[PDB]
Amino acid sequence: HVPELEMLGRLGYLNHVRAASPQDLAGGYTSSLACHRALQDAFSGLFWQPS
Amino acid sequence: EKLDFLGEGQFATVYKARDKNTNQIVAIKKIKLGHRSEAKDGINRTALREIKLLQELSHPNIIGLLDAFGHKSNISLVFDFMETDLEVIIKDNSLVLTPSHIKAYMLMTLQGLEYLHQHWILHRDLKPNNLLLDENGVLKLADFGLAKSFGSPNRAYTHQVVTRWYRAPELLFGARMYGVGVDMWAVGCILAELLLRVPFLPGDSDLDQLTRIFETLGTPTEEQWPDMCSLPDYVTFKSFPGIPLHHIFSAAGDDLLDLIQGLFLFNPCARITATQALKMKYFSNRPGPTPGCQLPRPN
Amino acid sequence: MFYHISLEHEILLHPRYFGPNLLNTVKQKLFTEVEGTCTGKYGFVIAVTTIDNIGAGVIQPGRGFVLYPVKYKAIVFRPFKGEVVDAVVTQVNKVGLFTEIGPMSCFISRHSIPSEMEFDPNSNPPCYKTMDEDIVIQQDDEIRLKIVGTRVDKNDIFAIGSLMDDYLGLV
Amino acid sequence: EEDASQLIFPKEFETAETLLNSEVHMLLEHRKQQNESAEDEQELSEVFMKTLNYTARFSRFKNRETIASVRSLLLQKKLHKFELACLANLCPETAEESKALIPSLEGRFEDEELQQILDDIQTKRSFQY
Amino acid sequence: WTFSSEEQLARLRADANRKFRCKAVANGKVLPNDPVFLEPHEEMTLCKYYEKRLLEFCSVFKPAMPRSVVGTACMYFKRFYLNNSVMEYHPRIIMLTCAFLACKVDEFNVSSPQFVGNLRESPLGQEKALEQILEYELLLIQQLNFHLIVHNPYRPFEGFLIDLKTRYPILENPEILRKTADDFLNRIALTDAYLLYTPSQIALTAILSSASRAGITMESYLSESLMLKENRTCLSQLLDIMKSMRNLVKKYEPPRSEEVAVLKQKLERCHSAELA
Repeated sequence: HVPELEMLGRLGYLNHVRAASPQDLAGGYTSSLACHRALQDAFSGLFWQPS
Repeated sequence: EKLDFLGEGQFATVYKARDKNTNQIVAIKKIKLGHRSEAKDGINRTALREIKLLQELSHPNIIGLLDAFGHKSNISLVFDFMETDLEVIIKDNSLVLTPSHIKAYMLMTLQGLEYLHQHWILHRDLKPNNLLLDENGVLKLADFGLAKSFGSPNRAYTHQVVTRWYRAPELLFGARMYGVGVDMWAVGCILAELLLRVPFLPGDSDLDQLTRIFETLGTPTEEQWPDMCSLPDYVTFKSFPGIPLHHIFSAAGDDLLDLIQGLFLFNPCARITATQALKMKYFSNRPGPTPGCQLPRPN
Repeated sequence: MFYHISLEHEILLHPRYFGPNLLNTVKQKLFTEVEGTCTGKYGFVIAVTTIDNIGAGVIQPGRGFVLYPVKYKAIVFRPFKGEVVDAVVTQVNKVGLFTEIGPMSCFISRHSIPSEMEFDPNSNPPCYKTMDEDIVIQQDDEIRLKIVGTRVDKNDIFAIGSLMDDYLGLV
Repeated sequence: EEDASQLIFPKEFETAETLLNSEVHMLLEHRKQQNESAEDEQELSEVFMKTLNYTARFSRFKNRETIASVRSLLLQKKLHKFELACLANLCPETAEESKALIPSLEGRFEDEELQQILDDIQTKRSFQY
Repeated sequence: WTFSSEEQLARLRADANRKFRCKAVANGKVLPNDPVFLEPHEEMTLCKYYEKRLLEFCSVFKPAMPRSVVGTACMYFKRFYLNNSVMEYHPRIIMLTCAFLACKVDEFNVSSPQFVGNLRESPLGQEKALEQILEYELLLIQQLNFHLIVHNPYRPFEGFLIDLKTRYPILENPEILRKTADDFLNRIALTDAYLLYTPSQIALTAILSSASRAGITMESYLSESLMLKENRTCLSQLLDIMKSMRNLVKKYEPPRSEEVAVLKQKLERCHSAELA
């Protein structure tokens, strides 16, 4: 980047709008229920096991 | 306590001022930064690992370090003083001649890069002047303003960095991954500059630098350097063959050609490193290098 | 000038000439067809380097033969106006010198010959010698000329040359 | 029209790779090995024997990697594909002789750098066989 | 940097709380021995709630933050409180100072307004937050004892995945074993296993832990060799370490919602009482 001052211009403008439409979707309880379903399927899956 | 002024630099002005307590001469390199702005980054951590981790690592081929102090705005560096550099030997001043003294330069340069690669440290700032010389003639580096701690995998990082004169062929195209060949590319470029005493790669930006390198070394083919068309940022040029390296340089022995060819290899996975370079037939002959006493110094 | 580009020509194969390996039959026939010929766009095809790609079999009504668009890369030879190459003297006549550059025939007019090397019809072997007998240019000699004008014709292309230029003679 | 003195080339022969005598003689030598160590059943022709003999009559190189080295130094300068083969196949001696064969060479770089370029060509030139 | 065992960390952070009490009593402002201060056992909850919130702040960062950048800020929050208490320095500014001081050395294209524009408040309130970071940015450097030799477990994690997809032709799908292993490295990051173990053996433990719970149990992997195992040389000094890493994750107490709201109220009374 560039030091000195300069950056004080659009400082507050970028703070309000960071990215164009941020990917903030709650598809699975704040993106956390899908992590629990993947762990449960590994403990009891289709792995062939003896008796 | 200001003493004398030297010169400027890329992003830091060198000041020759004697520091306190320690009687050694300190060359303060003040980095121009900001402090007037509110939410300002101020100090950049690109040199934080330099003035905090260099005190632990001790090596003769690596520059020293004493203390460090600052406050966002003015970050005064505390480093040992050096006599001259390497650009003054070739550029402008042409009276200082080194008859068969280049062997001592590459011998002390590969040892400094080998010690940094062992601790997972890359010197991503190679340019024909960092090789600082002291009174005893000990070849040491300059500053670590672009160092980084890497590991086994190689991911994407910064681009369009490093001095445009000494640029790796994989860095000009904007490749996301890299490796040891980044620091091993400018090793032969500095060696090629001390032979003919002329700029070996006088190029401009990333587009002009590709023309000078390819017209002299060649174009990476499929058998040479694979994986080339898969990169998005790619340009199609002419089918450059390859100029030999034993006719461009006049004063060059047979053992010297065994090292220059291995350093200018377009394959980073097959490029020679520092351990295999010191075990070649060039650093094990009759013309032994000089310790540093017989090496001349500029005016 | 010797070049190396890619050529594409339609090769017709006889229906009886198939054999076990159909790809080997088309390859052996390609070397005995396009070689030795010359075109006005590519040049004199000498030999075929490496076969690139071979097309499928195109069948058209009224023509029992089979077609295979075989793509390859063969060397050519197309002279240009202003090329300076060597030649071999084949015939010497009082009207003009007859030289040939490989499969290409050249021609040198009388006005392009200096007055020193005058034709001598006295001796049996025709040659162009000077007055002081310095150099002798006779049959089967290595000389040099400059191409003035090229011309293509079936296979034996024509390219007139000149001799008045300097730095020539027996090289 | 086409002109080799002013580099007036058509759209088909503008970026084409040029070949010299020893290069064509090397590729034609591989065809001769396919007739001696295999022969198959088909015979060649007299044109192949006359072309192979004409290339070796004016050839001056031997090794494969040596030929590719001559075409390398003649490319980094502001030249052309046609001027590259004229300075590699004929193998000029002096710097003034190079410009006498190419009319478009005088209007380029000076003779101070051209003398160093011809030093590598004369070094790799096989004087004897 | 690694230390030794859990008993060593039980005395380093305990002496930091008693060190601040020596300067708060000898002043005549706060009554000695009162519930106003925070107990050393109560500081464990504050070191877990703000650490989990720091992980969520890095996930919603723009653009895509690298893996080693997230784990870098977690190493600065633990080594700072080894010599200081949580009452003198509020964790609200500490977790933002450690995150702002851990996004440059990894060669990431980021500027000053890009890191600030991430909270959910007014733009004018974000300007005062960085002004207090400068007062703690210079102090955070001196509190690290000049120790920046740090290595995140996400770096050697990509090296073990190549050995499994090459020596074992069956296990050729590294995308399946990647999601089940990233969650294990995040749970162990909240404990104290980074300052007590080698960062090279942490990535190896996540491979055997995520594979044993799925069914595919490698029995010949321990008999092979992969660059001196990135740990020790003997085989007996390898099973006792992996069993201790999973014990800290199972015994990890999550931050209770009924305790964070109480500790934050008692912590604000010390900062508003003029150095207390």
